[PDB]
Amino acid sequence: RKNIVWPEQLEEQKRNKQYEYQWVISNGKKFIARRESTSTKWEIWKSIEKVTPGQKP
Amino acid sequence: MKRGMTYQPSRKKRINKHGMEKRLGTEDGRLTILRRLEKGRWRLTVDMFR
Amino acid sequence: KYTYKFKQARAVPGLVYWKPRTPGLRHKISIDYDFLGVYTGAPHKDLSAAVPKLSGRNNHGRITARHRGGGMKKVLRQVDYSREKVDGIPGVVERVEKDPNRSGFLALVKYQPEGQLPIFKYHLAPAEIKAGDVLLSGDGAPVQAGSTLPLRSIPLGTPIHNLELTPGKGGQLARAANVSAVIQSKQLENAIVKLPSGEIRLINLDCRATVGRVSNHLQRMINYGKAGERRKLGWRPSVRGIAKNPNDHPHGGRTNGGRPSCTPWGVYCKGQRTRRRNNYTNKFIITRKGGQPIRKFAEAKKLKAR
RNA sequence: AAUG
RNA sequence: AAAUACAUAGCUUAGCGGCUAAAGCACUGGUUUCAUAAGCCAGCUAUCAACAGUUCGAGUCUGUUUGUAUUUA
RNA sequence: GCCUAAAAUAGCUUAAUGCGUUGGAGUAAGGGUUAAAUCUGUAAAAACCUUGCAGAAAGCCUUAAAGUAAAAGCAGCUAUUCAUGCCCAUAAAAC
RNA sequence: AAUCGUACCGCAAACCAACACAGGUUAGUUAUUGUAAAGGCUGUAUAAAACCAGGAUAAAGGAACUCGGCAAAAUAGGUUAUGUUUUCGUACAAAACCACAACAAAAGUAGUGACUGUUUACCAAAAACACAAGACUCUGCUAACACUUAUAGUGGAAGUAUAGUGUCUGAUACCUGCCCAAAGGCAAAGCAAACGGCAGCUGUAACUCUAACGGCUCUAAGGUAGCAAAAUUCCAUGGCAUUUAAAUGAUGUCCCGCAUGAAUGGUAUAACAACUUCUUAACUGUCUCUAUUCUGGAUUAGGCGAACUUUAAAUGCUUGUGCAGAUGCAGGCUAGCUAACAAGGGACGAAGAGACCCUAUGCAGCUUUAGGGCAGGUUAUUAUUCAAUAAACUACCUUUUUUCUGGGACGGACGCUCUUAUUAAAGAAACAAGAGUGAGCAAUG
RNA sequence: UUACAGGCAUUUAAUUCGAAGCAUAGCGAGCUAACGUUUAGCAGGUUUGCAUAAAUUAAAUAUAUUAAAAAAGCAAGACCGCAAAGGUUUCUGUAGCAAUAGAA
Ligand SMILES: [K+]
Ligand SMILES: [K+]
Ligand SMILES: [K+]
Ligand SMILES: [K+]
Ligand SMILES: [K+]
Ligand SMILES: [K+]
Ligand SMILES: [K+]
Ligand SMILES: [Mg+2]
Ligand SMILES: [Mg+2]
Ligand SMILES: [Mg+2]
Ligand SMILES: [Mg+2]
Ligand SMILES: [Mg+2]
Ligand SMILES: [Mg+2]
Ligand SMILES: [Mg+2]
Ligand SMILES: [Mg+2]
Ligand SMILES: [Mg+2]
Ligand SMILES: [Mg+2]
Ligand SMILES: [Mg+2]
Ligand SMILES: [Mg+2]
Ligand SMILES: [Mg+2]
Ligand SMILES: [Mg+2]
Ligand SMILES: [Mg+2]
Ligand SMILES: [Mg+2]
Ligand SMILES: [Mg+2]
Ligand SMILES: [Mg+2]
Ligand SMILES: [Mg+2]
Ligand SMILES: [Mg+2]
Repeated sequence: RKNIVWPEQLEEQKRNKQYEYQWVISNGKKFIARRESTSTKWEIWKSIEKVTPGQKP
Repeated sequence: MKRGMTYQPSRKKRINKHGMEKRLGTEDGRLTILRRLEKGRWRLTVDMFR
Repeated sequence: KYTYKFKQARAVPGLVYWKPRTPGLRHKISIDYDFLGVYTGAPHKDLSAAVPKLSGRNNHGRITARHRGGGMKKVLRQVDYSREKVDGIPGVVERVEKDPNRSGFLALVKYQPEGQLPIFKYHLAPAEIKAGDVLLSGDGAPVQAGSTLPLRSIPLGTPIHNLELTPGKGGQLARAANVSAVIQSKQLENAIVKLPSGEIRLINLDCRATVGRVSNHLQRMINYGKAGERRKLGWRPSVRGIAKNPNDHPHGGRTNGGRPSCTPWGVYCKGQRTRRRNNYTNKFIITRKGGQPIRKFAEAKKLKAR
């Protein structure tokens, strides 16, 4: 079997994942939306109450 | 055993096997579409609707 | 060779002799892992992966390896055959585990590098290693079972296993249950090594090996009592050639064995050689299995042509 | 150098 | 019933156109031995299924009448 | 304290022999019998000098066994475990 | 907080089967001691034929039925002292004893496979296949092998000779003999648990018989043990014993056995079997031999409304005749008319351009030491830093495999001369008959 | 000799209809065969080989121990059997309810 992905490889790929960030407003509450660089789908990740803008969480 | 029941309908199977997206994915399927345009059939694929 | 007297005696420790309560239990002999101290649970989460079964089908979707498929779920373990990463750091054995994909036993070892977190690895268990033992590798290690050293620091008569053909790729040669290899002599840059099959070969002195044998001495005493026992392992039944029709096999006809025994593709299978006469690796083989000199094999049809 |  | 082979001293076994004959056992006589066997020496069987042909000349080549196998119905 | 052809356990030594063994040199036989032949060789054997691999057995000491190991049995070297045997010095009021 | 589904059918007259088709169709829930809450559904008009189907009862006998206990019936269930066989786990026999209403169905003998399993959808479920297990051979890791145009890539396997590929035997117990000559294949000049083979004649022991024992020929070797009237035997229903009143049957035994035989395995074997064979107990409408009866159809009435088939018809018997078995032709006979209910002799009755056999400008699949080729792999030789050529082995491609004939096959025959019968001109056939020949001579011109 | 009408012949689908088949390219695994991933199902009973606990419960109470279904478990290609999956024998049916069904 020439193609196997071990847990160490899975974690390395997960840690090397890039995102595009966009701020949105919903019902007066600010949310952060992100899109994976290798996909075309956006999703709402978190709210500003749990995230600190300007850092790398 | 009783025969004659070779058709077991399935909507997902019908779209995946004979759909327009499938016919456009290969050169031979594209040629099939042209042949049906040349003959002038009103419905091109089982997947078509307005 | 299995005999019914062997099961009746019920002598060898470490085996489960199932009482003949049913037709499928009369000839069944298995291994008692609890009596041996071998762990038979789930593998380590960080050293294992769940994969689908292939059933002997390639990327073209056609069957290339016959009589496979239909068993239980498959899980693979990652084994470190080359211990070059942890050369200096000593390791402590935590458990000895059973793996249905191999015939030997695996050992779980924890390393504690200075200034870092503990590290876990799987190794092929040597013959006489139990939980709590200490394993060491690299220069400055004793010549004892479980130690990995280059061939330049191993005595001639010491049995070894898990030998590397290439300097750093990893051990490939001696892995099966209760097998070993020996060193006969050491030359300027090569050592003469006798392999488990009885072949004498040249191996570079910078390769590494593990002292001892493999850790399962009850492999040949097993007897599967049922057809379904091997079905659960992932093996399917096969049909004899003379039972088929002419369009399926060369033996297909009504008569049995009209022609000499051969493969389904017509190659004689009772002594015809399949190794290439001009194989590039002939420069490293001294004597083949059975005692045949390499030159006798390499130059056999050339003399007939002349 | 078997036999009586 | 057709088809392929074979009938050779007392018995196995050479021979298949120049004469109608080879070898081994058996049989007979002698020698050795207290005597019988083994061993040695010398002899003997007109030696060629039956009939009609071919040929200067046929056990030998061609047909028929008998006997024996082998295959087929 | 010493000894042991006693038992169990584990390491070590090689005279000779065998070969689908290495290199050198050399050319018709080698082997065997009452007498022969099968067999092995001349396509390079045996014999001679060297190389590699392997199993079994223990020359002189060595003699009974005189140890008697309970009988069956027991001697290549070294060590461990254990049981005897020798010297010297002790021991038991009831077994 | 947007977007899409929400009706109706869904064990069915609405989905899959051309149909309102006795067929097929997934999951989740509900009442009920001997019963059963909720909910759901509903059939033209009659009856005192034959006959057919599915049930019930039956005197006396109890397999006498039949290819065969087919079908039907049957105390069917539980606990046992004792005995037998075992692979020691099992399995079987058993006087007797114990049962509220429901549910109910044997043992032994032989043959073959160990066992549970699998198979020809639509005539074969088996002794066939698989199976755990035994053996042989190949493979040193970029393993052998398979897929592929392969220079890729992938399976083997992320496994490493206690492993993987191929082949034949087929649990287990006791066993498993000889041959590598010729023609091939493979290999290290050897290989049989690779493909295969494993004789004949003749003389001899008190009377007889037989041959313990001799002689000869030939071969690579000449079939050893075991078993044996077989799932194998032409004579054949072999001889003897048991079984029955009666035995082409079954079991036991005798045995060079047309043509048994040891891993294409030999001989046994507890358990197991909708497998084949024979027997015992019981039971019975299977039978002597049938009778009565219930339900549904047929049959009578109203309504609705098919199909096979049809050259034309006003369509008797009998013997003769004839393309050789006549409703229709010739002789001898036959005289109220049309249907209903019932039976099935004939109309060489209906359905499907006979499958058997032979004949083709035949077709197709399979096999091989029938002919030719090289276009994959292996192997051999040569050359450049994944190549070229091929009388080899494997795979693949393509082509050939007469006619005559008292049907075809088997056998025999096919050119050219002489002679016999079909009279005395010539000619004249049959797988009619009787004989020659495919040369010789330098002189035999 | 040239032209025209006719009969016959040669070549080209050449009097009409009819094979089993051969070659090239595409469409099919919603039936069926094997396999992959995910999911679900199998009443009620019977026989047998094993399994003991954060400290099982009592008595002995040291010593020596003893009794108890004191176990919310594993194993069987195990047995009688409702569903379910099959298709052993019989009868019915035979353009049939059905181009393979019904009852036992
Ligand atoms: K098989
Ligand atoms: K065959
Ligand atoms: K079963
Ligand atoms: K065979
Ligand atoms: K059966
Ligand atoms: K009629
Ligand atoms: K005739
Ligand atoms: Mg077959
Ligand atoms: Mg005498
Ligand atoms: Mg009665
Ligand atoms: Mg009768
Ligand atoms: Mg069976
Ligand atoms: Mg079965
Ligand atoms: Mg069938
Ligand atoms: Mg069956
Ligand atoms: Mg059937
Ligand atoms: Mg066996
Ligand atoms: Mg046979
Ligand atoms: Mg057999
Ligand atoms: Mg009626
Ligand atoms: Mg008439
Ligand atoms: Mg008339
Ligand atoms: Mg016809
Ligand atoms: Mg003909
Ligand atoms: Mg079961
Ligand atoms: Mg059952
Ligand atoms: Mg089936």
